[PDB]
Amino acid sequence: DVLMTQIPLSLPVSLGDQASISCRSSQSIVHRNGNTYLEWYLLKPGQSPKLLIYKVSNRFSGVPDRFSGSGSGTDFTLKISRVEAEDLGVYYCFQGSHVPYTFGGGTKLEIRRADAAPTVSIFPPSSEQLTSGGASVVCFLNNFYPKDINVKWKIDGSERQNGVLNSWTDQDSKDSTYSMSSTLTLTKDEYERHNSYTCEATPIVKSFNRN
Amino acid sequence: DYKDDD
Amino acid sequence: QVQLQQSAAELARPGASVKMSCKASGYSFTTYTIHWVKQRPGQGLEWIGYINPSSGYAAYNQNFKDETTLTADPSSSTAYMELNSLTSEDSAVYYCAREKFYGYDYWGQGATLTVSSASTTPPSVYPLAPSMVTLGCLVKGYFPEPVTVTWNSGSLSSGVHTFPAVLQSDLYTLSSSVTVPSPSQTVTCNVAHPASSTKVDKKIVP
Ligand SMILES: [Cl-]
Ligand SMILES: [Cl-]
Ligand SMILES: [Cl-]
Repeated sequence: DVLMTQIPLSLPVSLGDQASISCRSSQSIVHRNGNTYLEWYLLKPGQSPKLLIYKVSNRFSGVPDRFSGSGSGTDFTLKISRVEAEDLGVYYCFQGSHVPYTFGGGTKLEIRRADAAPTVSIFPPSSEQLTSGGASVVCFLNNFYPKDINVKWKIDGSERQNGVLNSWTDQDSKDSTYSMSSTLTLTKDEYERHNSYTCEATPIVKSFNRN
Repeated sequence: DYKDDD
Repeated sequence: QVQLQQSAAELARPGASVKMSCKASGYSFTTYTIHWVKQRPGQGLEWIGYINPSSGYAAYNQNFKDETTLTADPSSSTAYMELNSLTSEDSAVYYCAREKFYGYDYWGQGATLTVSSASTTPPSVYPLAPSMVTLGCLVKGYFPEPVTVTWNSGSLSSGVHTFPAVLQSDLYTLSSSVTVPSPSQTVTCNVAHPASSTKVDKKIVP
């Protein structure tokens, strides 16, 4: 099979700068008809893949002129000038010349921007959940930068590690921030026996008292 | 293949 | 307008078969091929095969040929992919896309296939009630993926974060948060669970 290898794996870019992604085929991808069926796709968060470039260098209708494709032989390049926040996502090259058709492994473009502190919110278990016998304590850390953030739980002042699951969004294409949920799931039995619940973002702190 | 007609 | 509309997410048992559909509208169906692409976390995108409705010919990736049959019904402008001998390796999002010499210009919306012996379980939706106010939406205990969350039937789109689900004890859970400015201007999360054909609305009260 034709192996399609992309460089780099991760492409952080500051807004307004240029960027390029390389795609190298393991053999020539010229069809016997003389065409080179090399395409570039962008997979944006929550969307189906979008065509950018076909036949090496032909922009698809609606794609801005900031995107351009070039190459021959076995090395193909996608260039983006004046990167915008809407350009984040996973870029794939693809060859449609020789069956089986093959995709590159993907390059994740991310926006590098200034640091931003999270907006932190905490929520006790709802009455509806508690009636059924479960107790989810939920904490949102919204619109922060960079992606790496530590969340810490305290239950009446003592650190709490069991029953915490964390989940991050993809990068926001409006403000280039990230958000995360942290969820402490207890039994109602366990929830009922403690008063103070804290989530700390690192230190931005939000807590409540009930049980 | 179908691309022969391109 | 050109559109590729896939069948809904679905659950299949190990060892069974499943038939996934792609209804093409907005063009002369026989004049474009339909290809199928598999998306599985950590595995990028894989090409499965294509069918050319004009000729009837389907091409297959050798890695998929023994588990895959592609068909197309010109009369209904629908392409199908049947997967046999299912295993958990087949759990993925599957797309269809059309192609005739200019790349995959239009795609279906994708369909999540889960291969499991587990039953379908609809979500329980709980309120997360409190210049700017953050409200939310805990969507607990559903199977299989996905759920979709909107706010105010999609009329409220700005300031939303719907987090990826986490799997625990064979069930999924996720939360959605919304932020609005502090009259009769209410806030309702709308949760759809296509694999169980269930929709729930939860109006957030203080
Ligand atoms: Cl053909
Ligand atoms: Cl299996
Ligand atoms: Cl095309």
